[PDB]
Amino acid sequence: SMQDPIADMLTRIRNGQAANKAAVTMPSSKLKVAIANVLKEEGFIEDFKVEGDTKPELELTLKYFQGKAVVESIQRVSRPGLRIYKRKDELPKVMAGLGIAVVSTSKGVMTDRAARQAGLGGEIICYVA
Amino acid sequence: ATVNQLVRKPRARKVAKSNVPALEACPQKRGVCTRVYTTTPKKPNSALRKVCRVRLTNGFEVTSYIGGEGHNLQEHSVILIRGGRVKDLPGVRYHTVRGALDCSGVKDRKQARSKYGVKRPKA
Amino acid sequence: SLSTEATAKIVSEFGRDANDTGSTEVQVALLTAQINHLQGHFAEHKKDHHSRRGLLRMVSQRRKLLDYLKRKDVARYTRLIERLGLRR
Amino acid sequence: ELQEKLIAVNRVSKTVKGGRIFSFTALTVVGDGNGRVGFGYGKAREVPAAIQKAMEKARRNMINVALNNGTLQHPVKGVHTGSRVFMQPASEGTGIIAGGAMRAVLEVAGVHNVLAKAYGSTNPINVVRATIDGLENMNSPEMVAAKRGK
Amino acid sequence: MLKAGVHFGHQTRYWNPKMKPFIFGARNKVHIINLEKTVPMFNEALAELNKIASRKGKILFVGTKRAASEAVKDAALSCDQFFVNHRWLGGMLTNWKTVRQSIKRLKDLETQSQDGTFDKLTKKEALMRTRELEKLENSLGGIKDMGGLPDALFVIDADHEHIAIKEANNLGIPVFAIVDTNSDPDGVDFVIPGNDDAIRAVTLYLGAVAATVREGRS
RNA sequence: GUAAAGCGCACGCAGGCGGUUUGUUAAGUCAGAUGUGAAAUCCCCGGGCUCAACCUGGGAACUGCAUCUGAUACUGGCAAG
RNA sequence: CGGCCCCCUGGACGAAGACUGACGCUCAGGUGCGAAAGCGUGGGGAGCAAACAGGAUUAGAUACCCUGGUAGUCCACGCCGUAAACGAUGUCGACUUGGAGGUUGUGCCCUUGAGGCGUGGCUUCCGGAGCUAACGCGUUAAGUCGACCGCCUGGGGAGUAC
RNA sequence: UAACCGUAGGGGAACCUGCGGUUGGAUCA
Repeated sequence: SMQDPIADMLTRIRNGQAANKAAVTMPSSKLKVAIANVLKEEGFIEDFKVEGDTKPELELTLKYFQGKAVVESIQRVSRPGLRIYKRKDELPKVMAGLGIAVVSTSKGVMTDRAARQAGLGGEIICYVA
Repeated sequence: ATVNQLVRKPRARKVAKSNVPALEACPQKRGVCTRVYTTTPKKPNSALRKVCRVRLTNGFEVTSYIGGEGHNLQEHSVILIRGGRVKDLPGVRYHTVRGALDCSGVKDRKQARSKYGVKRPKA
Repeated sequence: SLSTEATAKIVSEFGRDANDTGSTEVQVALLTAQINHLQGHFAEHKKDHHSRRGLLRMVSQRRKLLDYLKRKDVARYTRLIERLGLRR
Repeated sequence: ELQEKLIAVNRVSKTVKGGRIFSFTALTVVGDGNGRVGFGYGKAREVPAAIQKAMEKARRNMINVALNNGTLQHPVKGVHTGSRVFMQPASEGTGIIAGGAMRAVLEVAGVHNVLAKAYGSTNPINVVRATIDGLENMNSPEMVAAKRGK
Repeated sequence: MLKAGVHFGHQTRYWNPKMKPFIFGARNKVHIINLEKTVPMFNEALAELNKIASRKGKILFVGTKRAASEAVKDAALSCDQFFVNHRWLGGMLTNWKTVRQSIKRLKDLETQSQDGTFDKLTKKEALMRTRELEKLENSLGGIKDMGGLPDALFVIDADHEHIAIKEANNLGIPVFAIVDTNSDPDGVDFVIPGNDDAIRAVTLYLGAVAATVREGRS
């Protein structure tokens, strides 16, 4: 959005899923693609690309196993006016461990397990189940 | 509300109103007994019950219920208020202790001796 | 609103170049005119409120621009407020 | 073996020309200590006749929960109508921690260790299903690897 | 540029605020159903049918509508499955218990003409009894082969076959319906935003359904 | 929305929030460490009164404040866009 | 906010474009605008009409009905700030099937036409997913989200007392 | 005498009447 560009990413992804869409598109961003990269390895998204050397536009591909979709849970937490910063011993564990939790570390964007395995903390980004 | 709207004017409490004039945070209070009434209950019930105005030690006057199947108080006898209001009797949110001070206590009662005025019957 | 022979006129007086109808120095100044000119209009009628709403708009809108200059080039601010006899 | 359980039964009425008639309802949950359940709800002019229907209707239209070691894989969360129910799995040792409906629906689904709570309306007719919908969503730790493995 | 060029749009401005993310864009009185939002639905649904068909399940095609009745069997009956091209009885999915009872007198009614057991009773009687077939063999004649609730229900228009879908979501029987602009897709777990009408739209997809189902079980 | 609850409507100061890129900073933040966080409570493991209550060793914790050395993804500051 | 005309003036929208370069969103307090009724001074006053007066109705009729009729309704200027001031739904932004229609701009099409195909603004009705306690809302959301603000915490007493 | 809100006046009392708004008005107005 014009105020919360990251929160929009999640919404556009979840809104697409519900509508059984194929691919979601929206303006890119260092953090955005960075986040989009994680869900990739996590198998939450098929692939992802962008267009524009001056006018970048993210391109994500939704995913679904059977009748229902894959990403059946995606919400934010560390939003503006109410940001969240956890330690290496406070990091959340989405769905008892199954779901992932994106968190920006001094090393870069990671997941609840990722950063933990490292032994460092960062500003939580969102919960993906 | 929102964090901002909370930081300003948070969540207010609620001064618990303890329905009891003879407060002073006490289990009971001593009285003097102004008189002995026999007022009638509300609309749902009938039969005249026994009550009595009490001049609590703290001045705070108030009518207390005189439960039990047998009254025996006087217009000067000293009783002890306890609590527990009564529906049928409005304004009467108290009861005179049975078997204490210058009062008496139920007679011939063999059940629920603790309550009322009775302590181990004729055996 | 404003006459072309005036709008397209002033633009060529504050623009740091040519046909820069965007430049704050320009737009901002362009606002003072339509404002000062209307003050003579509002002097009459008065009760005409729906027109003042727009008047106030361009006024605050003008200020929103002045604050910007101060937060982009201190000089340009004090360098323009004079040419327009602003601040009063 | 299927284990039925009578949640509760209300009377309910109906005013008409002549006067006013009544017809008890009753709700029943059935299942096995494996991972299958499904409540039932039937009416009747007789206390026993009612439960008879609900039971039949119960055995059918069941469900299959992704239970693990006598408990839930993770703290699921379901809601329905005005009933907000949140269930959470606990290690062996803790009995079934639930009020009414929930406590029952689980004592037949194969649940042994949990600790829920009814937030919204305590209506049995709903809290009973608000729970079933919870487990009905319970994502098992399996398949997830396939849901995004390839 | 493919066959999906026959159900472009339908149902004027009556629409339904819910059916929006599937609207190509209103134009010339009525709107259009974004086919690009239909392509995934075009198969996603069929995929499950193809998958379930392999499980040797059941499929009931509901299409009481005239322009779909006579032209629905060839996709269901011929393909040997289940369908109801008439007044969907009240309970043929929930109160099936008592409904099946009607099927019996229908079957045993059939056997009457089967053998010489038809030349029984006055010539008039046979007539009074034969009428039952007309109704029975019609309202159930295409469901008699269902010895138990199905496993998935594919209904044409989501509006007309309203009650049909209802009972379904009450028994746990998945529903694959080809809704429409004025349709209420909230009851369909597998929406197929297409022209609920159009003599061609119905046939193509309807027949296309049995296609995947046909070899669904390999 | 109809249950209690959108100010009759605007403009707007303070306040809260802030599109995209690169560099930079290292304040927030994260990591490590050093202080300090009284003892006793609480908790874990273990001791002694015949058991328990009780008494008791060591640890855990005291979620905090400060300082130092870093890390630079995100928020913030500065510069050019 | 409705006759026609002139003068002064605000906002909205489209299109080729050209320009500035985050200058933005919200906003307690603050300032301003506010139906009608009402108030002050001075005008005006056809119709209508609180008050008031007759006639009728009725058990009664301080009403409905009928015959009259003053303030008021109208103008100027100042005050009062309320309304079921209602979409009973705060402002701003991004997403999410469809159908029929209205109104206004623009591109295009043997522009040969009433016309046909798009592409923006505002707006009606139906309705899908979803949401909802239900009614119902449904791309102008009461759906999915984000930023800021106002507000609610049982009924009576009471929007009353001080 | 559709009701209610505002505002005004009047009357034993609910309430009546005027002006504006509302549908939280029945019947095809």
